[PDB]
Amino acid sequence: GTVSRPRGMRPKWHKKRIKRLKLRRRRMRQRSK
Amino acid sequence: QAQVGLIIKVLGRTGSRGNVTQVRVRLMAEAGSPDYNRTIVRNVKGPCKENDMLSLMETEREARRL
Amino acid sequence: ALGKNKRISKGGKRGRGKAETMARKEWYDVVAPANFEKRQFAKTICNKTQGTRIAADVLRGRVFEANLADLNQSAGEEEAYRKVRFTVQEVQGRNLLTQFHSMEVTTDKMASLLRKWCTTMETTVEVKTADGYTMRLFVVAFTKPQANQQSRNCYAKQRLVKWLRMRITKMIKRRLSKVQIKEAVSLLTRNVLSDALVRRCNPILPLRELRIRKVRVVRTPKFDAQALLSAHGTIPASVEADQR
Amino acid sequence: MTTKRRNHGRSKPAHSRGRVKPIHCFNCGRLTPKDKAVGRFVVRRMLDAASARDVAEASPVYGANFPMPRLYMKQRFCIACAIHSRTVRARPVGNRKIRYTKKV
Amino acid sequence: KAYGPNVKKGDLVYGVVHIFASFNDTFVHVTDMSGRETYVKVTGGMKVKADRDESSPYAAMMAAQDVVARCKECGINALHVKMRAVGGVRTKSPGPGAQAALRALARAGMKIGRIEDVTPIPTDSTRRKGSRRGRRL
Amino acid sequence: PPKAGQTKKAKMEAANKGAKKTTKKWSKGQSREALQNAVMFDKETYDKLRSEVPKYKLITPSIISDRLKIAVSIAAAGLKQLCREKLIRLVSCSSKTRVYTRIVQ
RNA sequence: CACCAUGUUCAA
RNA sequence: GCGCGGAUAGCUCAGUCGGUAGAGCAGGGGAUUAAAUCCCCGUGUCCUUGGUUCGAUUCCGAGUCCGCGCACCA
RNA sequence: GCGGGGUGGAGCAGCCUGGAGCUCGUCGGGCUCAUAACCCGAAGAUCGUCGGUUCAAAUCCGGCCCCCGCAACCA
RNA sequence: CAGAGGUGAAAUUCUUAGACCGCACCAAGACGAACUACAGCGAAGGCAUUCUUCAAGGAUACCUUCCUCAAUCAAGAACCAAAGUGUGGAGAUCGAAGAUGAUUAGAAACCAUUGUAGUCCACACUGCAAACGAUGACACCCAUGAAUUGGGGAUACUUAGUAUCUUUACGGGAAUAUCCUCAGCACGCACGCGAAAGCUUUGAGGUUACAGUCUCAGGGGGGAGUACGUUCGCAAGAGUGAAACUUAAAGAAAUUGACGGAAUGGCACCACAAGACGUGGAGCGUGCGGUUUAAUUUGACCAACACGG
Ligand SMILES: [K+]
Ligand SMILES: [K+]
Ligand SMILES: [K+]
Ligand SMILES: [K+]
Ligand SMILES: [K+]
Ligand SMILES: [K+]
Ligand SMILES: [K+]
Ligand SMILES: [K+]
Ligand SMILES: [K+]
Ligand SMILES: [K+]
Ligand SMILES: [K+]
Ligand SMILES: [Mg+2]
Ligand SMILES: [Mg+2]
Ligand SMILES: [Mg+2]
Ligand SMILES: [Mg+2]
Ligand SMILES: [Mg+2]
Ligand SMILES: [Mg+2]
Ligand SMILES: [Mg+2]
Ligand SMILES: [Mg+2]
Ligand SMILES: [Mg+2]
Ligand SMILES: [Mg+2]
Ligand SMILES: [Mg+2]
Ligand SMILES: [Mg+2]
Ligand SMILES: [Mg+2]
Ligand SMILES: [Mg+2]
Ligand SMILES: [Mg+2]
Ligand SMILES: [Mg+2]
Ligand SMILES: [Mg+2]
Ligand SMILES: [Mg+2]
Ligand SMILES: [Mg+2]
Ligand SMILES: [Mg+2]
Ligand SMILES: [Mg+2]
Ligand code: NA
Ligand code: NA
Ligand code: NA
Ligand code: NA
Ligand code: NA
Ligand code: NA
Ligand code: NA
Ligand code: NA
Ligand code: NA
Repeated sequence: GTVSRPRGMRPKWHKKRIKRLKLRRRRMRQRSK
Repeated sequence: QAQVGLIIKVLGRTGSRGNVTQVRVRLMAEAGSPDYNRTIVRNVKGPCKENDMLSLMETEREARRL
Repeated sequence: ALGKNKRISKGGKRGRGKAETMARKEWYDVVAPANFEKRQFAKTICNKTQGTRIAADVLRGRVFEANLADLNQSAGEEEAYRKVRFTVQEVQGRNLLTQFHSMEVTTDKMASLLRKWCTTMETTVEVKTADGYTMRLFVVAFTKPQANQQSRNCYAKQRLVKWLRMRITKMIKRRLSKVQIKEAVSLLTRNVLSDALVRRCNPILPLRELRIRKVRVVRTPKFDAQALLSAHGTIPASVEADQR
Repeated sequence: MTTKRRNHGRSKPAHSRGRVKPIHCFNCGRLTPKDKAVGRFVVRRMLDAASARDVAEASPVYGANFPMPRLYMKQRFCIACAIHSRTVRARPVGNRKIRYTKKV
Repeated sequence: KAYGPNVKKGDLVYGVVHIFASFNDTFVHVTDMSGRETYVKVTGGMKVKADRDESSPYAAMMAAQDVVARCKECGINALHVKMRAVGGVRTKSPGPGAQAALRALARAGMKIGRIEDVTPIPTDSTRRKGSRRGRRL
Repeated sequence: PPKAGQTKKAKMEAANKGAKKTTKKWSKGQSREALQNAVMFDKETYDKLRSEVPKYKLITPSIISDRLKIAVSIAAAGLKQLCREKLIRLVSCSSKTRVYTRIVQ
């Protein structure tokens, strides 16, 4: 334990989850374009 | 088959539960023998005191200090 | 562990007469060059000449390792910390005539020479002797504090370390190039070349100790039987083949 | 949270250098910086007192005049590996600042 | 069983014993002074039916006693010692059976010639097994 | 009270109805063979007692029963008779235990 | 250095 | 059809060759503090027969079954 | 038209006459503050159904009722 | 010559077709141990064998030259760890993905044996770090003691010493000792500051007694560094960057408890160890729960259950 309370999942894994969400959103717009 | 050893001094109760005692013993052999006046450290099960005798039946091993 | 082998042979089943291994062995003597007083150090075994496998072809080229204190059988403890290797060049009956291979300081001695707050300086010198032997010298030196010194370290300036290296390289190349292999080995096992280095390199930098930590022969001339006989002088007789 | 050590646990001031190459821990192989690792140079006897006596009794070369060889290792530990092996322990806040410059 | 050199009775005939003591097994390996010809090699796993006891000091002592028995038949009555640990990129700490093997050689009756530690030391190594977080036990 | 969760009255009733008999026999037992010991003397058995039972170094009612395959009650009765005729001698005696031995010469 | 998960809602 | 192998405890096997049936796992018990580890009992008419080396799991001749590789004119 | 399968509450062996097995589940008692995991025990079978053979049928021979496959081509 | 390896124990794995081990070698690719430090160099990222080479860089020394040429900076430019991308090599070790064996209630997790991309090199991209001193740059003042690295100098008072070791050629030498000095990384620290922890000529000081200069960022917690647009990128992504809606706290540092499969020192058979005698299995007495009943009165669930005498 080096950090304080995250009030959520690990920020690195939330950032990765957001990272994959942006990938799938730009693939859904590509197929409509 | 067995060699008698005389407990020279008690080195303290060994391990958890304190049922094993670390002792220093002197091998009781005739004068001029290879085992004469030689000393080893041994683990003893049971109540032991100074000037107590044990039949070691194997004098090559030495107990790890503790 | 005992009784844990699942696949003994990779082919199956068990194929011997319980032949004894040492019944086929023959005992030999390893003879050092004439600059060591204990000439017949070490004993070895080898198979008898059976068929076309001549025992002298497998004995040649073997490298035998011995302590310098045991070979020179005298002098102080400074040579109890050095080990010398000899390569077998010829088989004279039951004698193994050898030639100098390498010398090295034992691992305990070298590891104990290291102190923290000084500088450790290493020099590798490659020279060729008069008879065509190429050697690598591997000198090591350490700085020391002066008696007056109150400082917390005795590190050296890098230009004094480079000066120490170039002087050591000059003296070693100047000396060992003119001499033959037998004289070169005498200079190394008798510490005469070592003391010349410390005497001339201490004016450059205060040195706790300067020693040659490993000599190895890296290139050898073509075999000369007369040169091997000259290097061994009077070869002591071997009683290994004699009847008992 | 709060800064535990002005050292930050390593022997690297702010403007001394940027990067110190890591070493493999002696025990588990964890890559830790060379100035941060807990380094101990040990000199160990190859045999204990009783075992040395038996071997030196059978040795023509070893005895009172000639000592037996020792083992010289520079051991560098990860912080987790040094605390678990008890070569180093947690200290009171006041006692944390005291340093030893020589082996005691 | 004879099989010795042509030396007088009581003469010292020297071998080299290579004691490789790791934390999983111990080797007691007797060769000549060139290391090329081996007389006997007994390991601690050749004495114990269990696998967790191959590094035990008792197994090393038992292996060192079989070494002396065979070395007496080969004419070897003295030994130079070369102890080593795993070395290389792995641990330099000697295994549990190193001292037990050496002491058993002297006690069983053997002249101990010279002792040297020959564990492989790298002047610079390759990457050690495990990650940069090491073994996470 | 530890009222079990989700335990029914039908669950209760089915539990007691199946709780009769079944689980038992926590010991191995290791039964033995019966001892067929005669309660009265036969002609050949009584002949053995008068001849074979003497010159036994140790004589005890339980020993004689183990030899002649008879009860200890009549084994002790015969031993008391052999003492009345001085064929065996009594070394240790109490209410519960008697020890006999052969006479010298 | 075998394995050792969890604890319904408010309020003392 | 021809040359080889294997048939042995409840399962997987080594036999000594030609005077004497055993190991690991399984089952039961004891040392054990959870396995695991150690100690003891486990328990097989040695594929079916004949020739029986003093006596045959062993040596040999015939049959049965199974794995190999090879031969095929009613 | 051809071939295979219904077995304790679930899934699946045995289907090589004389018998039902394995894992999970259920129940009882332990451990725990308590539940789970873990330990010690127990109970639970029309072997789909209707007949036939046999001294004897999950097991063999037919009918039926379901379930799943493969075929359904050249016009 | 019979195992080796590996582990908490094992197994996957290698092995009489000779593994492991031993000696001297050969090949290739990484890396440069000990020395290695609250040490040095660099704008940062970073940078440890030797020798030979190229251009540099700071500090020091100077009675050299010049004469405001400077500080900080939107825009713009160059560099930037690791991972990642492209094309050629290389491929020893280690090793994302994957495979196998364990552990487990589960455990393509930690552990074990392997193993692809990677890891290494050249050229070209990328520009996302706890890229940290979580501390912008320049300038001034600022108390103390012991040190350390590089270059020099000496041996309200009119002036205040001192040695040691080596010494035939990178040598009119090298290192030491004492004193001073400029520059650098710092340690234990008098004001002062600060919510505190702590900082302190190395400020987080000289600030309600608020003004040396320039620049970047922030405005309760989320939504969210998300959406849209746009620029750049081979891609991965990078830069810029909201709103609707939601919420009473989210945070910071210290204090006292409590807890820890964190450490230390003690203690207790309501703990264990060495044991004894039992209880758990049987019958029965009794209490408790359930079932039953018109009612089977009720409390209590280690510290309830021969307890409420
Ligand atoms: K602090
Ligand atoms: K710097
Ligand atoms: K960094
Ligand atoms: K790994
Ligand atoms: K849950
Ligand atoms: K080989
Ligand atoms: K690997
Ligand atoms: K973006
Ligand atoms: K806090
Ligand atoms: K109490
Ligand atoms: K009641
Ligand atoms: Mg913490
Ligand atoms: Mg913290
Ligand atoms: Mg924060
Ligand atoms: Mg210095
Ligand atoms: Mg841990
Ligand atoms: Mg764990
Ligand atoms: Mg092993
Ligand atoms: Mg180096
Ligand atoms: Mg800009
Ligand atoms: Mg890279
Ligand atoms: Mg690439
Ligand atoms: Mg792995
Ligand atoms: Mg950033
Ligand atoms: Mg910041
Ligand atoms: Mg202001
Ligand atoms: Mg805001
Ligand atoms: Mg109790
Ligand atoms: Mg009872
Ligand atoms: Mg009961
Ligand atoms: Mg209490
Ligand atoms: Mg009561
Ligand atoms: Na540290
Ligand atoms: Na409420
Ligand atoms: Na679990
Ligand atoms: Na930092
Ligand atoms: Na410097
Ligand atoms: Na965008
Ligand atoms: Na607290
Ligand atoms: Na007890
Ligand atoms: Na009882």
